[PDB]
Amino acid sequence: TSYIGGEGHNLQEHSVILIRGGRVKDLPGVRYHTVRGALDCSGVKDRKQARSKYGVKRPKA
Amino acid sequence: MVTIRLARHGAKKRPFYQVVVADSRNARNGRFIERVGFFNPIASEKEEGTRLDLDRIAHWVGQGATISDRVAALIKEVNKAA
Amino acid sequence: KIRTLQGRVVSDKMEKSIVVAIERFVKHPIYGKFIKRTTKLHVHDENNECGIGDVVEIRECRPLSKTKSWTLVRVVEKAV
Amino acid sequence: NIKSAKKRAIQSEKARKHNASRRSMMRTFIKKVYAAIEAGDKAAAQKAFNEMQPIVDRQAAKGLIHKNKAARHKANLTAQINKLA
Amino acid sequence: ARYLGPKLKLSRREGTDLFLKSGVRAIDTKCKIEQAPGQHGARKPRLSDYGVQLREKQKVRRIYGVLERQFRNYYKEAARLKGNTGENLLALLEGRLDNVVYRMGFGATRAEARQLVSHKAIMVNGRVVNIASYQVSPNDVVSIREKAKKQSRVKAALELAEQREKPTWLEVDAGKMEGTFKRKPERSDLSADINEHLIVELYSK
RNA sequence: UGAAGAGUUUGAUCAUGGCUCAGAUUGAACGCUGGCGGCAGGCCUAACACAUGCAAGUCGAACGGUAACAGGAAGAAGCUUGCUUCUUUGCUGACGAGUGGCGGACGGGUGAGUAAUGUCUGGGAAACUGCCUGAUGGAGGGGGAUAACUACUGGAAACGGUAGCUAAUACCGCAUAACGUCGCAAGACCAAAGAGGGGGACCUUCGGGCCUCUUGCCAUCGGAUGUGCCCAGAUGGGAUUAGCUAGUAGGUGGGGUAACGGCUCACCUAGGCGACGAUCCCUAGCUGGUCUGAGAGGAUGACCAGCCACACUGGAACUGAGACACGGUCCAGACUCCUACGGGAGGCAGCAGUGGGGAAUAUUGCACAAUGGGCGCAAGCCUGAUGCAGCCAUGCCGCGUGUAUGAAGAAGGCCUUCGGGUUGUAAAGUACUUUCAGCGGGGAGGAAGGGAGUAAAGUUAAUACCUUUGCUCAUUGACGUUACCCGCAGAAGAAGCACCGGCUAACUCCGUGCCAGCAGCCGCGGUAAUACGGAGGGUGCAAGCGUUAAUCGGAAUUACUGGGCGUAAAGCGCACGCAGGCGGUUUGUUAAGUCAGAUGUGAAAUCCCCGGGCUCAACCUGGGAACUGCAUCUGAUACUGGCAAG
Repeated sequence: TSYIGGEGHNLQEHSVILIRGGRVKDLPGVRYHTVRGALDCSGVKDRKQARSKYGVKRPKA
Repeated sequence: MVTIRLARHGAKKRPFYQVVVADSRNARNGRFIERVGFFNPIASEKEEGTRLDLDRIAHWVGQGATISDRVAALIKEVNKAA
Repeated sequence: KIRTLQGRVVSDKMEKSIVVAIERFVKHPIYGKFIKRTTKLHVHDENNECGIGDVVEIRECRPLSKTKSWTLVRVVEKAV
Repeated sequence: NIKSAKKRAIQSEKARKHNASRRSMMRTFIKKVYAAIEAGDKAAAQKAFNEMQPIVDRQAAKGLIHKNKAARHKANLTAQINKLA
Repeated sequence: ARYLGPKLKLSRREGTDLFLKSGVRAIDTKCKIEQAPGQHGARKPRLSDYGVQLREKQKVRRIYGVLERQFRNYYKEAARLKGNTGENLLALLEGRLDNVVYRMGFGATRAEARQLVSHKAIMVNGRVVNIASYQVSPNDVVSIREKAKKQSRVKAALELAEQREKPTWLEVDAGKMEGTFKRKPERSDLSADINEHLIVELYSK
């Protein structure tokens, strides 16, 4: 099991995702923490800060 | 076939050669027997380009060692100079 | 004559051959206690002329059989 | 592949056959000595050896054997003849 | 490399005048020394036993414009030498060409010295050097090449230097506009309020 | 020159004790971002399968030779008046295929196997060693061939068979004879090759002999170098592997190898190995070194170098100085493919690339100019070694993105007590500079050498020839429109990333309202929340910056340095006792431990030191130091051990 953290959700039931590590502290053993925005899982919506930890990239600014 | 060839050791675009005594069958940057002097092809009196230790070369040559091509010139360019 | 490894014969039964057990200190590399490490080593004795438990003076020779590369020069103690 | 190897191959087959003939010839002039050692005749073994001595030493000079196996076969047959009779 | 710098909100944080700007800027004259570096005004700074060596390490880095990679390299090659580690840091920071061209009196701030150096202007031992990190060995004779002898700057910035103190470990023949870093600077004559024995604990964790 | 701690069990604290964090490093990967350049790395996974190209040849001075090419020679002919269309000649340079010599055993790859006769250190004997080197001699004579080539000639092919052909430095006899081998000694026996260059001078059946030159040849003894063999010590985890072993341990003899040896055979002895860990199982190439650490230690072994092992899987051997042999042979098997199905062909753990697997790792480059290697008498050929280029922020280092001056603090935003402050001299404007990228021109060094002549007493022929020198002339750079320098522009093309509750440098406003979410830990979110999301502001690092993974540290948390066991985890229920571990006191002795000194050795590079050269640095490099070890020798004799006397 892998946690899908971010500011909103975008996956599906067969999309291939890139597992990362870095346990989550609440679920009884969700100790992998899916990467955002690397493989076929999109970034997050309208997210400006710590934008690298999520799959969104440089609104024009 | 003990040889007195040269091994290329300096960085890219700037070779530095040790005058090595090694047999032929080893890759030039493989094994060897004795390291008698070096050769730094760069010039314009940066430093001595060659120090060579002629007595061990003379010993090895008299012992059956084939003094190689470039180092043959290296020998007398020292003797001709001094 | 190399270092003539003194030892105490363990078993002179086997024909024209003996088993000499050398004993050695060595400081334990990691803890520092002088431990006693034995060095059992087959010796060719030509006449079965040494009995168990007498210090002999053995030497390196060419291999003489499979695992037998030492012969003794002279005996310096009687078994009993 | 290479043109070298497929000439060194046929060359080695030719040398195989020729070397083989030489060694299976010498392994007759040693067994003729043995068939007299076991026969227990001093004289017949003496001729067998004095005819062996060129053949085992001839190709040791220039081929298959070299001086040490020629020496071995000379020596450990002179020794066997001596203690025959 | 140099990163265009924090301007005077740089020197405002440390309090003392960190010379990015030099002229009549010593008095306020539009500097607003310690009114606020930003959002909050004179908020009391509750620096921890850590914060008061980060403050001084980045007083030193930000006097000269050195960076964390170069400043740690300077730290390590000051800590492998012999003697007082802190005075070794200040020695090998003072021998830097970017610095020396300033202490010579050439230019008006070490950003101007870093630009003159980078633009071939300063030429040491008769051969042009445009690396700002070039550790000036003692007895060198720094100069200015012919093309930049009268370029625009060193004619006036030098006149902005005589009222300034004369660093006693190097001599300045301003009339001919070539100098000589005569000997190794010491801690005493390098009259700064810099406490080395905060920096050295910062790095020696 | 060397050493830091913080949070977290409680109402609370003193201790225990784990857990988490702060540092450094990586063959890294991923996310956002990106201007240079230098130096260095770049399938860690499937030792999975490999398209396609290259990765190994060379010498016509070994010899038959001409398959071409050329120099031609001759000749028939076009006259094309002496020019060039043809036919033969290997007659010549030269050279395809063939025999021959040497090199394909190095160089290059990989780390599957190997837990140890493999590796490291240190000794040793029973050995060979192609090429190179010194000494000594020999270097006469003869034979039978067989590919090439010819002509038949099966087989779809792969690949062959018949008949002639033919030389050699191929092959084999003969005389050949120790400084050789066998043998106690006598005796016996054992090899070989010519090739060119010029012929002074001579002969010439004008072959050539013969003089000479050069080089090669056979034999023996040295040398060096390489390799084989041996012994000792040290080299992972598991005792929830405690017994293993019959050629197994030893001895006689044969036999076997370059060489000792159960290496193999017959026989006899009945041993050997094991708690100081044998056998079995799992994992693993080993080292110099790398990282980390105050250090002891820990973890590793990509790069670079030494050794090893493998070359589609499994057997074997040939040839040879050397192989049980990556681009060699026979055999099996799995495969991939051609197949006329009767039969054959192949092995990227070379380089570049392909498919696959993977989070992940590059070009189907240029040159052999340098260095090295192979063959060669040399010119030279060959070299996916090597040198360079390409891609990749993968690292490290250096630089740049402007510099000065500048307010009523320009607006505009943020907040705001609306006072203003802040963003902030920051902007704009003011004067100036051009380093990198751009354009243009200047522009090394890496090239020493080799070629052609020239003096030689050298060599003999005296110059001939050859040899080296000395001189003269011309000539060789992939990279590379090289570094570097100089002119022309204009600030002109060059800034992001994380973070801001504490641990930790750095807080304000708004929206959200246990929801969305965060999170390394403590812990946040239920009506302001400096902890989520957004803005302003700040902090840190900067062509980077974050996250994940991995190692050591912190962790004294396996504690040798350096911990504990009444109650925190932890004294066997209690004894006896083998092995083991320790041992009162005096003298003598030894000199094993120990200590001192010395001698070898501890590869080079790494690490450190004083330098030196790249405009600095990374980087390269000289010399030293260091390699804390091992072995040998000579002293001491206090302490420990032995032996003897008490």
